[PDB]
Amino acid sequence: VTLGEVWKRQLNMLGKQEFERYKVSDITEVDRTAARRYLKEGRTDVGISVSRGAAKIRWLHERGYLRITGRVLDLGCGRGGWSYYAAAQKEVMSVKGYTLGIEGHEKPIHMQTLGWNIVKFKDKSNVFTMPTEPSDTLLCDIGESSSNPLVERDRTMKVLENFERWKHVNTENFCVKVLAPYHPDVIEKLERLQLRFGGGIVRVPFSRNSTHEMYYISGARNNITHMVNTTSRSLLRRMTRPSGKAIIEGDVFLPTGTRSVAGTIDHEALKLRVDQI
Ligand SMILES: Nc1ncnc2c1ncn2[C@@H]1O[C@H](C[C@@H](N)CC[C@H](N)C(=O)O)[C@@H](O)[C@H]1O
Repeated sequence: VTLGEVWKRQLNMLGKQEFERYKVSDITEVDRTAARRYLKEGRTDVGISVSRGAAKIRWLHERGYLRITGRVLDLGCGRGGWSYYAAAQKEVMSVKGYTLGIEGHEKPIHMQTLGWNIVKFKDKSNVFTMPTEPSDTLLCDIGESSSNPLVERDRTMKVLENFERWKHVNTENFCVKVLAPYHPDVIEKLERLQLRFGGGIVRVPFSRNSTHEMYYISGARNNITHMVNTTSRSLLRRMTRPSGKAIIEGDVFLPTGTRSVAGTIDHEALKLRVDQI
């Protein structure tokens, strides 16, 4: 019924070569070659990003869709790509990342990119059921794809409901993955959230054409139905005429080091934190 649902049915009918060509058509992509090398080598002395996901948050932040400041919460942090990016940012004071890190889920990776000392990770943590805590900036990149669009609908709904559960009065800045934005139920939820919290929905150009994912963000106001329909039409237009060519951009490289921005650096506690990771 929706253009998004047409997109998804068509996506899963594409051949091997066709799917691969389509997936990258006209998208933006970071070259991960260097980072992947240092990660297999196991270096912790190079300021690399632990995942391709850091490119998405960098785009949102640099474009001005999201201010990243104060106490940052990262729900579903995985390896920690968004957490480490946030920690490196001038106005950020602390970062707390929570993730499952159980079988078949990514655990947080230890890295020493700038502000690694103000990042705390906790795995074995289900963000849908655990106690909440305040944040000035609330990030959530949760939304696992499925061949069943109704499963994706329900997953997206859960993410948006849990966002509202975590959001505090001071949570002025936010960025929440919307896995399957085109379902009428999801549009309705987002419209109702927007009525209370403002914000808007955006498509990140680093997202592959094989996902309809969009991000509910604090830093822009727009028409939800319009933005979603525009993305559906773009994905369908790219499918009819696939370039097979991505725009390559430089990876998220960060400086390394600790940040002092009340207490002096507790290197003894830091070692133990790193030991546990
Ligand atoms: N209920 C949950 N509680 C905690 N973590 C979850 C939950 N559901 C999914 N996850 C994790 O959410 C993560 C979503 C990832 N896309 C995050 C990537 C991350 N932003 C990065 O840049 O590396 C996965 O690692 C899942 O294991």
